Amino acid sequence: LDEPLERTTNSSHANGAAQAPRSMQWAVRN
Amino acid sequence: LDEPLERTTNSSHANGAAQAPRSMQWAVRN
Amino acid sequence: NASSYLTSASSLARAYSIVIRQISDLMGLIPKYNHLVYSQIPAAVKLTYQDAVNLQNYVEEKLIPTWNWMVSIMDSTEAQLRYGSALASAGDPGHPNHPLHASQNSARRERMTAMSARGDFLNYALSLMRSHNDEHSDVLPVLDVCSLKHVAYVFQALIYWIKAMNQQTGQNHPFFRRSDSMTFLGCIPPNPFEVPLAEAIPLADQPHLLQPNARKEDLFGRPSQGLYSDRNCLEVLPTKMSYAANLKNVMNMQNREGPPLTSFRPQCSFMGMVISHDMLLGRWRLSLELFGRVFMEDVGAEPGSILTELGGFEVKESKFRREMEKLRNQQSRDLSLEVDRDRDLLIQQTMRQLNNHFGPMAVHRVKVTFKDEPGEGSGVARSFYTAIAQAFLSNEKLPNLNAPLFYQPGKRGFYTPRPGKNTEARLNCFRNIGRILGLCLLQNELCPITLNRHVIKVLLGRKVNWHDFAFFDPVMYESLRQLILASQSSDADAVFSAMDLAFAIDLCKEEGGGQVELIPNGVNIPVTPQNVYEYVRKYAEHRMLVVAEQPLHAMRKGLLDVLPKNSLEDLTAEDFRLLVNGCGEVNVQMLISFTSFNDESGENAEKLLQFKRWFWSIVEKMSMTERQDLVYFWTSSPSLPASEEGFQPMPSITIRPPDDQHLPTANTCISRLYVPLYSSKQILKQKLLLAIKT
Amino acid sequence: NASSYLTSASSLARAYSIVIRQISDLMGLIPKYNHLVYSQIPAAVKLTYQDAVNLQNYVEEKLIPTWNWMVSIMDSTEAQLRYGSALASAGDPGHPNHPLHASQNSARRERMTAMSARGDFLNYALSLMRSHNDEHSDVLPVLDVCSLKHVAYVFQALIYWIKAMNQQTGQNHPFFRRSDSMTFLGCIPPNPFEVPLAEAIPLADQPHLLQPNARKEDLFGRPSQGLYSDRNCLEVLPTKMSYAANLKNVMNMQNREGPPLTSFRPQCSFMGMVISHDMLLGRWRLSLELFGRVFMEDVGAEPGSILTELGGFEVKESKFRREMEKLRNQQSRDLSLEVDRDRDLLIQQTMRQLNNHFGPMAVHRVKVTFKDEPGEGSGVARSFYTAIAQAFLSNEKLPNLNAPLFYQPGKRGFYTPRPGKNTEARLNCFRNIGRILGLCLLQNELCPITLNRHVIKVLLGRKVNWHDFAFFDPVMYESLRQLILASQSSDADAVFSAMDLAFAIDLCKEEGGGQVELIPNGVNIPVTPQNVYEYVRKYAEHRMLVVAEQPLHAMRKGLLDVLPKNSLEDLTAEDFRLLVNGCGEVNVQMLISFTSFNDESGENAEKLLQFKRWFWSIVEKMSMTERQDLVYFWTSSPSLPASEEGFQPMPSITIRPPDDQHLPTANTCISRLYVPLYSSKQILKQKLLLAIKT
Amino acid sequence: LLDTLLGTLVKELQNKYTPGRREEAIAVTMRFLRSVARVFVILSVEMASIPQPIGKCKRVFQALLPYAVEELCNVAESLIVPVRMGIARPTAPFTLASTSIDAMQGSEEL
Amino acid sequence: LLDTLLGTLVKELQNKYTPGRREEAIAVTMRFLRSVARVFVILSVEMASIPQPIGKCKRVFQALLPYAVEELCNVAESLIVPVRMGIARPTAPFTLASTSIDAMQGSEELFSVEPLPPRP
Repeated sequence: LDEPLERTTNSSHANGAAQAPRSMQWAVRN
Repeated sequence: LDEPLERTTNSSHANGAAQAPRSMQWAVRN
Repeated sequence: NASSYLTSASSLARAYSIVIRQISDLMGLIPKYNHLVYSQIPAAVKLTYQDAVNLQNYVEEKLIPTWNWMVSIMDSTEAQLRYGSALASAGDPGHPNHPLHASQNSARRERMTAMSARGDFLNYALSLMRSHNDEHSDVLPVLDVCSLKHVAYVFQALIYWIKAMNQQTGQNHPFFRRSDSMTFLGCIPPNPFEVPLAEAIPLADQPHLLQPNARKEDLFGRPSQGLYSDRNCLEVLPTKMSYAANLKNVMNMQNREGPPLTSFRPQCSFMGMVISHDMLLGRWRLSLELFGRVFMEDVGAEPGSILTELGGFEVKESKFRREMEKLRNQQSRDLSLEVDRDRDLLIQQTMRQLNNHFGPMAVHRVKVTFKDEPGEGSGVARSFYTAIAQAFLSNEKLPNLNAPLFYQPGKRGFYTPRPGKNTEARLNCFRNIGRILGLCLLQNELCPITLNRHVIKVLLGRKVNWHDFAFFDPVMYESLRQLILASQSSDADAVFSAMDLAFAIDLCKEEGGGQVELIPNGVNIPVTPQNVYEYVRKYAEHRMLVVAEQPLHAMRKGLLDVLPKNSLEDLTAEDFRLLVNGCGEVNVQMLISFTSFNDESGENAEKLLQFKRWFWSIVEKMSMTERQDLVYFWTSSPSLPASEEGFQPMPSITIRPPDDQHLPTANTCISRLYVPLYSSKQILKQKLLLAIKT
Repeated sequence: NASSYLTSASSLARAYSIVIRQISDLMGLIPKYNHLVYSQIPAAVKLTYQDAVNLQNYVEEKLIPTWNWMVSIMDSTEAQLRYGSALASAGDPGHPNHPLHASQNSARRERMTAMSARGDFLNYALSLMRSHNDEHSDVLPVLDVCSLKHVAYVFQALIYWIKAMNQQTGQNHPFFRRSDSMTFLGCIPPNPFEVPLAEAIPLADQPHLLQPNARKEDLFGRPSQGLYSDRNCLEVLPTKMSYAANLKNVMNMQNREGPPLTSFRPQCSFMGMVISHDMLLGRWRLSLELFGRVFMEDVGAEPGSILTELGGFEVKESKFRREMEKLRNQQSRDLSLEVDRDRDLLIQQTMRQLNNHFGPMAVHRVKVTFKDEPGEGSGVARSFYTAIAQAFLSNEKLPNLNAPLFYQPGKRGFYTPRPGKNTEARLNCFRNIGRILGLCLLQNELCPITLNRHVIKVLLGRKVNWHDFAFFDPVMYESLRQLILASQSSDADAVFSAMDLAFAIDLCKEEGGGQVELIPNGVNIPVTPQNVYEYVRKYAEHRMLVVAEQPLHAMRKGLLDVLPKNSLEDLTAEDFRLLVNGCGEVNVQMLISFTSFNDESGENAEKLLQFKRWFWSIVEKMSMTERQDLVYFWTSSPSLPASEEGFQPMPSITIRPPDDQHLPTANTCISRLYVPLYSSKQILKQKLLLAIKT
Repeated sequence: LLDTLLGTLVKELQNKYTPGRREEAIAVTMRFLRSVARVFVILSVEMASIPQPIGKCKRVFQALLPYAVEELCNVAESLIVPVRMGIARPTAPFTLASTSIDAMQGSEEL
Repeated sequence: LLDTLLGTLVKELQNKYTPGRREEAIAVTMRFLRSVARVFVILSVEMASIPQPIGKCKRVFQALLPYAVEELCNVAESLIVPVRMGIARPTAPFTLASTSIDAMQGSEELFSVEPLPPRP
């Protein structure tokens, strides 16, 4: 589908937008 | 040295800083 | 590694925050100037009382426009976030324009490519023009909070300065008031009597809502703020999305020998009124929550950060885990244990060996050996932990040296101690249970024994209130809430002279006998028109604190025998539950994110991509008891840790060359599972269900 | 193809400029409302006189803070640029910290890698703190004007609105005033009498300064502005670099039936005074020059752009070249010519064939054929052009059908016509010269015949002034300037009664005879105390316009026989010189940037890299006569075009497999030179000097 | 239809007979001019450097000049706020429209 | 040497005997505090999340508090101007300093420079 099936080893290069909650996810990008 | 010895075919991807005059060249980047 | 505007803006804002912190530290030394500065340094100037007032007026004059800028931006951002939260609960979740849709995830949009650049700017401009005249109904606003990093530094600096200046019975009884673990700063808590349990404490009604990424708002109720109508800007709720309108309101509400140096006390006054940081924190709660979620790695690393002080689960669990690792590696004293796979001899050998070992502790490692069984890995300790947990939680009898130790007060899956005419054996058993939980917390493992919230709060040293009774027995909590609500009716004594309750209670079989009084003089004092709050609080503290005081004291002393009084500080019941018991139920998403999928078969059936999908569909289509038996086949534990740092070996599924002859094998000490590649999905499902039962 | 702050800022500023242009177009229709709107549309509202004043007050109220923002930013940028220009002329050019150093080039810093990121931000912050209290001496300021694109759109919109509102004798004689080709808008021109020629018109003293990238300031003198001391912000020269200080000055100087609709005339008033766009253009001249240099491709493409109206050489030459291409491809009538390599029969056949061909033109192509010589390429026309140029410029005699046509008035390399008792043959020769220049301009070629500035200004249709006499004869220009300066002395008649000059002049041999009077009644009127300006202007217009009126009229008519009166509009003498005669001298940098270096030998001596360096060192170490002979060996022309668009075939050097036996070969019609690879640098130099002489 | 709508708006704006009609028509005109200004801004940003819808918007602005000037001032003020305060949301660059059908295609989806 | 300089500055600041001494000492104190504030800002930006030079700067600020507060307000105001007006010059990201020797190495190249010499 779209969900990855294994760990990506976190890939570095993070901006913190993935740590946003599910309710406030439309207000962040990347 | 540092000056290229032939045409670079202009390479696209221009920001206009190369068109600045010699007197005002320290005030622009890229 | 390229030039950007936002990096320079964030760096300049960080420099500004550094200088503002230095200014605050300089202004904080004025009332103790002659003791700290004019007693040690050979060179200092003379400071008078009027010069401090002139300095305060100068600093309050020179921090006006950045304050207006920050307040306008934060007000517009909070208005946009609150309108998004309001539109989320009034729209159709199946529509793609809903905020709680799978299409709104930023990571899901990037993975779906494997819209146009003009359309994004056109939508941003159309949201900009509609927000000017309050014409933005049924449209989700367009904003990026992750590009607002330079605002957060200035906000943190100004909150630092405000906080530095600020710090330099019947119904109104402290039993019906929530503690700091259930309130919000600057917000009005909900009414404990006029609100039912389904929308006041939803964690008590649904215990499965506890997640490591779960918010505080959907676990303990919706807070409210009493700010409406008042001419100042800080007394009005921000409802307008426009930056220009909010800036207009901020400016319009803006321009609407003597005493000794010890008596100088500054007061915060920006806009003609006294300003406390609690109402500023409560005014922008959603923006502060999102700022703590996305800006902890750099903005939260500043000294005196308000994001670290308002941190959630991930801030505290990392500090606790690194302190546990440091205290574990500080000493080098090992502990050894020999047990056998049964109940009675297992618990007898456990009590004997745990009494013989320090009959604070400095245990470095714990080694467990099963009698007449091989194995010396780290998973043997986890198997011992789940074995002693299911042995203590089982209900058969007391294996010599008589009542069972634990019982359920009315909620499934949670336990409270049973006193049962406490002798020296039961107290030593509870001290051993507390020491077992202490070593489990020290060794970074999971002990599958679940206690109620008040039982955890006794161990941590927190005051038990009326809201903790909802985690003990919810139905009679609701019945007593309706009794309080009917006790203030207009008929008064008409409902009071109907049942004629007394101040004595009939206890259940597990709690003891029956017909036990609450107050002195016993049954001869009935319920008066005004005694009902006293009756409720005496009943609650009798059933939660009086009956099982000695087992709770024994477990507290057992927990304190291993752990000091410097790690349970600033801990809560919920992160104690998440650190010891894990997440509870087993989900698919975290188990997907924990696996590694080592490949060693060398077979190329469409570059795999179908066996893994069939495997995860088998896991997702599996009952929870079989899921717990599955996780017991991975790492010999029935529960998962809360985060990736609870796994000292990483989980690993490793494929094998195809051979339809044997069940998949388990290596517990390295958390590895070797599985042979199969052909049919039904064959894989049958083999998995046969392998997990063992 | 990535998200950036500056792209969104520029797009929002472009949208704002569009709306401001629409507002300006709506406000411009008020005095003619009842004729243009309330006579055609069936639905319109009624507009009164007071409503227009209320609208003007509303718009002037609602464009204050963006005006303050733009004016503060432009003032700080102009102050930084002017301090950089002041420090450039007072420091050592050999130091690496000098502005006119090779290390300050942005392209040279990137090529040198094949400083750190912390040091750049630290230097930017240190320049930021030093600029606050005017503590920035002997340090070049740190700024990037290329990141200020969103300011330029707002500036362009506000100048558009100001310009739309604004548009809706002795010493004070119009002969000593400069034209629009030598002045600056909003700036005071230099004094033509008290300033010597070395620092007033440096192009007249040094004619080699004319370059396609040369500025206007170092060709025609330094302008001055009379703005100092006056309480308004627009009457004070901007000298402070700080944005906060400039914003403070802007705000402090800020808050320091009736008539018919036809009589409504708006006036620009932002800051309590009338505002003209000329002084706003003169206030920020360096910033506008740099904005036109770096922001023409996107910001200059807007309708009604002030950067396109203030465009330099590259803006006008592109428009002229595309109009020439369109008018050339409009028609399909060809021209053929047969000539022979000599002087007398060449000029006779040229006159006969050019008279026979249209004895406006619609020439599509020009084909030239040499008698008893092969060749039909495009370089034959260039060889014919340089041959007819050197035939007309040579001084032997007049080849029948007697004086030579051109002569030098005192500056080497520039020519003016000689009348010489003009018959019908000389006038037809000058008409043919004008038609030859017209076809050379039409066919995108270079004719190496050089005229003086006033000769070009007669053809373009421009008024000749006193400053054009410095391009005619500089030494007696200086002598007459000292005569004007001594004519206003305190002794007055003491120096006047020393030589006793009259109103008659002795002409030279080329101009004619001698003893010719200027005014009526002849020699009997000597120099009075006050007649000297009249004597100077009559002498100047006699020697520049009276003697050679008929040849200039003949050349103007010859130029107008081919070219219409719609292409010489908005042309200047200098871009006419750059379009017809090229750059003049031959430089190495443009010749390096024009070459291609096709490789076909297949030999790998250190991946070449040494033969090319030796070749360019040979070219750089070569005398200019040999350079002109070299360029005559490339494309059969002694001069280079001003830009890359003047080459319809691109220049090409093509290497050959090594053979030390033959001279390099030339293909003129495709601008290619086939050179064999050699071993020694001295061998290459000797072969090149032997090949160029032919 | 555009002149019919404009004639109805002007006729109700020039109605000094019944009470409350003039301010009601003024507010209706403000809302309609806000919508027209938003459509005109989107179309003018999407085009490059006159088309028929821009001419229709210009005709609407010319027929209602003293209110369209104020509403365009408000629209520009709203567009220029996020640039001056330094809080603009980052976006990707895009190319302009040489023709008019692609601008209509892009404004259809908005 | 730091206490010697501070003692000289305080002694000349408390001199109500000769005319014109107090404002002259005030202006000298403003210029010295501006230089100290610039050095402190550069050192504090270069460090990560007390070192000896930052402690010396804090001692200088504490010995001259009512003027250092005003000059630090001016320094912060100058630092915060380009962020609020949206005209910040873009720069590349850089890593912070875990130790103190690398911060001294980076601040050596910024302050130990020479002015532009005049034209010969």
